[PDB]
Amino acid sequence: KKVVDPFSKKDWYDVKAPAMFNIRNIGKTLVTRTQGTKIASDGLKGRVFEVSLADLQNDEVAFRKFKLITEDVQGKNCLTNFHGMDLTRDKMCSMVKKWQTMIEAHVDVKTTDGYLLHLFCVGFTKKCNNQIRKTSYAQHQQVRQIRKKMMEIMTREVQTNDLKEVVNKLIPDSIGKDIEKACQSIYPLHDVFVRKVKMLKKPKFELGKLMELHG
Amino acid sequence: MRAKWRKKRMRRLKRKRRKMRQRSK
Amino acid sequence: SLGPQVAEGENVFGVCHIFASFNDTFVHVTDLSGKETICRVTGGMKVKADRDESSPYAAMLAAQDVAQRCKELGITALHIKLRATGGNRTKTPGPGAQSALRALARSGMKIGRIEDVTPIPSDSTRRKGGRRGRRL
Amino acid sequence: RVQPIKLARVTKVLGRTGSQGQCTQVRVEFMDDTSRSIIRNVKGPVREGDVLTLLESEREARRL
Amino acid sequence: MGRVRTKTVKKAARVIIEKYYTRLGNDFHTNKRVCEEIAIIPSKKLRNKIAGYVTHLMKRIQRGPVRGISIKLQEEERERRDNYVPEVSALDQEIIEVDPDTKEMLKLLDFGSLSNLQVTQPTVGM
Amino acid sequence: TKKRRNNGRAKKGRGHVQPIRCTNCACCVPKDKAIKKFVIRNIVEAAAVRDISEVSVFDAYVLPKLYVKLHYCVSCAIHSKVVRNRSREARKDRTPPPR
Amino acid sequence: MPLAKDLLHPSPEEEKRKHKKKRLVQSPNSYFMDVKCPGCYKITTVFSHAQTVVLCVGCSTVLCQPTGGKARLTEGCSFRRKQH
RNA sequence: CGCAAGACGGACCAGAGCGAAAGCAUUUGCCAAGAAUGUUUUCAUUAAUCAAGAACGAAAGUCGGAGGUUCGAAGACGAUCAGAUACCGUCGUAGUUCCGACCAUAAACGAUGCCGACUGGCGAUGCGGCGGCGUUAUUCCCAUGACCCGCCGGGCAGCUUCCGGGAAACCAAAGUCUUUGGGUUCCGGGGGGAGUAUGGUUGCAAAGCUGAAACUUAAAGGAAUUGACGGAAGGGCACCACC
Repeated sequence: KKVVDPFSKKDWYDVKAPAMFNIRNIGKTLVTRTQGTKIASDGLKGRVFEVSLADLQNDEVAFRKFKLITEDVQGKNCLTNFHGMDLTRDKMCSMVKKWQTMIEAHVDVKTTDGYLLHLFCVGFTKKCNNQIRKTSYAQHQQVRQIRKKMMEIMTREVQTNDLKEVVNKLIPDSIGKDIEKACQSIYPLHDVFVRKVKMLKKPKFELGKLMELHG
Repeated sequence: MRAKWRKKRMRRLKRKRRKMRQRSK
Repeated sequence: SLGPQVAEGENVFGVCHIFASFNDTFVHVTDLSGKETICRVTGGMKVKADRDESSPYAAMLAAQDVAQRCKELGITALHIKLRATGGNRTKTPGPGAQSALRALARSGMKIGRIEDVTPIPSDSTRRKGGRRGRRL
Repeated sequence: RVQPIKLARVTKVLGRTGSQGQCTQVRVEFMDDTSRSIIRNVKGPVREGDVLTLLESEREARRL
Repeated sequence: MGRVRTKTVKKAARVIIEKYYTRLGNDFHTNKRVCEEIAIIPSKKLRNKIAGYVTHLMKRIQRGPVRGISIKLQEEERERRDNYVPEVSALDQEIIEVDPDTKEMLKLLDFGSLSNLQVTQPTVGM
Repeated sequence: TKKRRNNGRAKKGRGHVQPIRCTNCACCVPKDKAIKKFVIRNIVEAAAVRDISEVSVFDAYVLPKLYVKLHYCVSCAIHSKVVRNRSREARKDRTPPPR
Repeated sequence: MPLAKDLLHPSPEEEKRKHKKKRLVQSPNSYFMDVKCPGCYKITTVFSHAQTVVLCVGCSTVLCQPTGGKARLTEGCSFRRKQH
């Protein structure tokens, strides 16, 4: 392409979030307006947006990022749905430090809806307030007992819920707080998070369920 | 590395001497 | 030109990708999904000798050239993503990194959040240069 | 494209720089906004309270 | 430039002040006349340098001690911090508390009967 | 004659220890011979912070840190002045420099 | 140790501190005790470093559990040592 | 934005752990093995060190199958230079990965055989056991986990001292030696010629093991001291140095 001012041929569209988030407008995006065998909506669909939770929800922390996908276009609006979540680079780099044990786990699970998800969890040992020793290491069997409890709690919450109730748990991250309560009888833990979620497979398109998440 | 190279020089001379003598009879 | 038809009291955001290494620096601004390019300018477009392409000055001149084209197309604020080369290599940003960021601020763009984006392996293929390293 | 001339006042001298000690290193305060101060390198003899003429304000330099 | 004073100047000035403190003062032109009659100095230019450092030392001695110099006026008030102070008319009195393991140590030594008591913390402070 | 009691390495009670490749020259050396440096800095310099805080869209934001861990061989650590040579009795001091 | 401490008369606090094989004459740290439980009350004898899961004459499911050191009693009414 | 293939397990990671040594770091399961500790269990001298003989043994290399992402001997080119068959750059064969046979070497190092006894002090650290006032978690106590204060085995190490030793550097062993003897295996005899010639033996090959003499020579070597010197580092100086 060597077009004279191709920005003369572009239409701006709006981008709209799912109805859970307290702030529902994402921003604006470009596409080339329709021509023979190349429609505008086919260029707008399947695009990914990555947004800080503090721009979706009013009172929240900035260090969780959510991924959203476009599914259909209505008038000048692009309508979006959930695709995953992650932690910012500078958060994870600040937690990993010397003289501690780091514990990690992962699971594959389905909702009551047809979605197949994969989840990752992390936790770190706690220095006790009287401790005069320099290091806070767990023994190998204590680490194995904690990892089974991470997987046990993390599978329980997804199997009996839909994607609506799953995202409502991830916004405050009640999953990581329940693991942090349960493990204190084995070894005290000080940072605990569901640090990443990936989607592996999903059901048919279902316009009625899409609009139930938007009305 | 002069000693390692003097060792290599002797090995190639011995390989020549091997092939030269064992041809004779 | 044509940005969004709203033009008072609120911002229109883009994403700026800054890739700063030794040898060169890129300034590249995109749509909020990353799929459509708005403009791209580099250190080697501004200077006329290869030594200077990674310099603080060339990076300042590239950032001023990008910020004028943003306002001309109706964008008012930027999110920033910063890269060093990554992989097997050094993963510290090159010398032109600091100059591009202040130059798009001083030329009137509003600043959103900023992120480090360099690619890191959990473990990697064998690095170039042999067992004895590059020797000088 | 073009940018205007700026005038700035010397507030402190910091030391001498270059291969033969040729350039003084100095802190200057802009005369259109008393809050804005930067560091520069100067070729001649310099004294506290001198005024410099800057052909670009946006460039700043450390130890050459 | 360099205005540092050599040991010939600094030693002669100290020995003058040890012997003639009662003659000296802050006026350089009077010190310059005193130093000419209490000592034999070979040069006018050396006499001026000695009276100069003597004038500097008098202005220091008016504030506190100088470690290389001594005078009766400063020694007799040191001798008044020596001997006994005006601070108190009696000792700090022997009515002081005792810990349970010191009470037990005194019990085995056939003593006690004049001290109050209390216990420390439940576990060693961290 | 022997120069150091530890042979210039941390290895005691072990046979083999894995190598690493240096951040300057990609030479190959043991993980416990390599000289360590962990650097934590702001993304924005102490001169530039004021110019970037005033153009910010937010009423409150805190600029992020950059984290990098570096590894050197003896030749790079000496040439880049990370370490200096020391007096025969001063070589015994294991405490890091003052702040 | 000073230059002149006599070796024939260690105090009982010097002797109780050291290892069983390194005392002046050898002696074990283990002991025999008599043990009693609720529901059936026939008293029985146990060794403090037992390896067996002991069952009482009262036929209860466990009197004590074995362990890497001393065995642990199931909250029984006695841990009393026999004197000799 | 999405797909495919082969290699690798960062940060946490330490004078920390395990193994006869070579060596050993994503998750979960299965198979056989092991040190230390606890013990008022059992046999009752069954032990220590070893010609002959035997198992394991980094990387590179050889033979027969499969795979081939990254890196890269030989090789083709661009630079640098008096030349540059090199150091620096672009490309790339064998190899680098897996399976089945060979090979037996290394600064294979603590440059320091194994077993047993005795001779100073101090603070930490990993494992098992013993005792104790509090704080914290689960259920409401009890028991048990994370922390805190001591003691005992045996482990990788550290600091200190006129134990004592040594040519010294240094060493709690490299000590208990002319005041010379606890047991036992291998092995050195001034520097070169030389790990060479010749015979034997093992191997597909490369090569491994065993191994001389004629002749030649006044020193070769170890630890430490004072200078001089460095394309080593840190302070300071000079118009016979520079701006």
